[PDB]
Amino acid sequence: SRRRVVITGMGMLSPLGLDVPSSWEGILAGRSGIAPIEHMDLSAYSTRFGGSVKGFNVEEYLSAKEARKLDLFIQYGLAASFQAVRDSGLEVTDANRERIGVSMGSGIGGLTNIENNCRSLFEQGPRRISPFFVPGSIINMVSGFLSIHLGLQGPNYALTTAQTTGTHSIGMAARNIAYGEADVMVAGGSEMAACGLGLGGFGAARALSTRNDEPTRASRPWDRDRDGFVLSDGSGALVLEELEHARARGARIYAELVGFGMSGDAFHMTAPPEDGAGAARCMKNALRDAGLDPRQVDYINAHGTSTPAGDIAEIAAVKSVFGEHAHALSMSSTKSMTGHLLGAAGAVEAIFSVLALRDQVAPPTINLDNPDEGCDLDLVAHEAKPRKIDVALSNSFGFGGTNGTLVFRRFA
Amino acid sequence: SRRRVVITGMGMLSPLGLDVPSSWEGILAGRSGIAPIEHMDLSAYSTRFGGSVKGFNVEEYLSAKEARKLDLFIQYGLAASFQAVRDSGLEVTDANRERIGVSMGSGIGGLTNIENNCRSLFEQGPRRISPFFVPGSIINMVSGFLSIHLGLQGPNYALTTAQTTGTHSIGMAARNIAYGEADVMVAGGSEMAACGLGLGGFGAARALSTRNDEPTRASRPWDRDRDGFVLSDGSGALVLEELEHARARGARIYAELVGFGMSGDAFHMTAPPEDGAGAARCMKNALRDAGLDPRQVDYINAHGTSTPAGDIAEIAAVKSVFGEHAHALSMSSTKSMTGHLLGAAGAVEAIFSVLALRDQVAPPTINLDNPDEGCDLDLVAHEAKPRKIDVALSNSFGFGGTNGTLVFRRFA
Ligand SMILES: CN(C)c1ccc(CNn2cnnc2)cc1
Repeated sequence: SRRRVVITGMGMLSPLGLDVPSSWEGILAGRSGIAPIEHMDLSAYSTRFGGSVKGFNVEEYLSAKEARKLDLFIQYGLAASFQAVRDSGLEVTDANRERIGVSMGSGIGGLTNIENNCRSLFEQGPRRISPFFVPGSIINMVSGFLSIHLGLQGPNYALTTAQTTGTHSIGMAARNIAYGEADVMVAGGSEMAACGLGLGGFGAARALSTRNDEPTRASRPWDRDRDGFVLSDGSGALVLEELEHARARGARIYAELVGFGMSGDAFHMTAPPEDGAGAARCMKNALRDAGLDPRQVDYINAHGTSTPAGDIAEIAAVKSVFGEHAHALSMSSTKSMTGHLLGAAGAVEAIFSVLALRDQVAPPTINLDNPDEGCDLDLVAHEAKPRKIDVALSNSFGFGGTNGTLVFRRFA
Repeated sequence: SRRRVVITGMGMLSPLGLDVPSSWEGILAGRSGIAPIEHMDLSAYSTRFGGSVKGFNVEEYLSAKEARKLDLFIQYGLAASFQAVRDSGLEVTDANRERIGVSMGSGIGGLTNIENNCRSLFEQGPRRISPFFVPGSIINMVSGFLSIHLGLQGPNYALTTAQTTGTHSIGMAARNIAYGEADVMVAGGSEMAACGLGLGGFGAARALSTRNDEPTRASRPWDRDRDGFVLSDGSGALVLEELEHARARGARIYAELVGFGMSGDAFHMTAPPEDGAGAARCMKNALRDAGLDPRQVDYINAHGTSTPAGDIAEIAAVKSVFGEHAHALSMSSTKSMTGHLLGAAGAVEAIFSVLALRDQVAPPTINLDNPDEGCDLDLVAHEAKPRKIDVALSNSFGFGGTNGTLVFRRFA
């Protein structure tokens, strides 16, 4: 019968910092991690800025010899995973290694590496493709390499659900534990899609903000002057652990994961429906899964991408799910500061939701100068709002109409 | 407790045929789908052959215009899925669409699209990248496009566990139904990595057979003269259904899915351990999940890739798990005929395991001319073997040390 799941460790790389506390400091201070991209020449691109990880040192975690073989999305996923495991205080032993697994996902995976090897193939032939092209680029290799380095022999897999990946990865990992398939899971996601094909491909869809001359103001969820999402890189990992297993080893418990919802819109390849019907179905699934009255919800970490249709669909969904209580909860988009980490978005935003519970503060939606028509909820405009938070919800919505909702609450 | 899950619909594209019955007819006749790859300059490559899908007509499924937006791996996944749903006879309605979901995965995803868009980018800059590059290349778009086309509102996701994808996709979809999150799931995988990058990438790791003079003899699992796997394309999809749901509408039930195991080797990025310890834990997990004794297993669809180390690890794992019953069961690699469909391997092999149960016959391992040292099990060399099969296992062991096992049982 279904066991309870708590969060005992967290790890992160974001545009705001090389760990959780540094990133959260930036979140509570309203700081933007968005800047013109320095790592390649984007003068021919319509978008030339994004949320880069600044000053990442892979040699805090791995040999440079092993790092050279791995796409940045794998290096980022391993860094966040290592941080989460260390933060948990868990010791991997012969007695528990079969009960500890990993589900770290990505939306796009090793596009930089695949692009670079495509370059080698086209210009020089197949004999110049890296021997490590496959294991250094495919999405399941965060889970694979983490298992090899720490000796995790539990369920080992990866999700890829576009911008929903980090949320689904955490929810499904919690089900593994809830249903007895594992006692511990390291779960989350990682992304580094800031290569020619990434920026070019989202550019070709006219999905990205083109505010090149004021990049810190580009990400403006629910603002009337928003013009698309900001592309961002990084990773989030959580250690999920069965409650009695956590109690039995004296673990520090940050919060309890009480609810997980999924739904499909079945509407459009890329566009969300204006009424947010699939997001509403997903949130209602999560709240019923958590055994909650919707009025218990205090804080929502929105998907809040800064797209015209996505932002307004989320307002419509929250009003539909929460009715008059929609005016009492606080909802913010931390993508206003971090930009959109795609497959890692749900992983870092799950961490932000847990820290909202720990610190009793709703992070701001920065850049919300002029809320759009019908965007009249408490969206925590400009500045962090200290408040009572017993229940926090984190939403993600992605291409294919794929929705995820996580429900966290304080643990006593 | 837990609901029972049965298979009510199957769909496939393989190197043996454009549907299940054509493919299965090839399998039972010991036919090879392996041939030199056409309409592709493989001059500079060490491997020039594989398992292609022959004569696929996407306009049976999609308009030309909608097909132009999608990588071949997505087309293949959608074709298998549509076939599976048609085969099931299921009627999607407003009363049941929230209970029907999708989990179709891929190991490598849209290499062909990435290749062609790299060519645009490198030759003409980013403004010539297709607007549909991202949604037409990402792995979750088989689930996405299927959910949109058929109006499926249930759990919508995609696994990516390299060569284990199809097995994990089916197993996790079965968990959704068993634990009441859905009544129907479409599950499986698809792959089209026969581009320069796939043949080049695996070739750079010298993972592929280089038997260019005799492509149909290349895939020879457990044969002393094997020299690595054969790269193959296609897709498998199953309709998984809660038993009472299937009986209420008078569905034809092929077989019951009674067990699912997962494990991690935590050993090496690409090679399994010599003793197959992780594959043994995974099979034991799957049998425990099914409440079955190893002695009850009749037929194993091996991973059987024709790699020196992988083939021998599976022999060791089966001797360890099955002890005095290890010789009584039959174990065969259908990869001897199909080649290795990577993320779709476990999907087509689950279908072959179900058909082994329907027709009471172990498919052959062709090309098994000289068993290697210690390969003395009943490997069904050369020709199909009619026999009693109540319980059939299907195993997948992929990069990252990720393992999956499915347990199917005859249904009456
Ligand atoms: C591998 N080949 C030969 C290749 C690589 C990059 C470029 C374009 N960017 N570049 C970098 N260094 N010079 C130009 C052109 C050809």
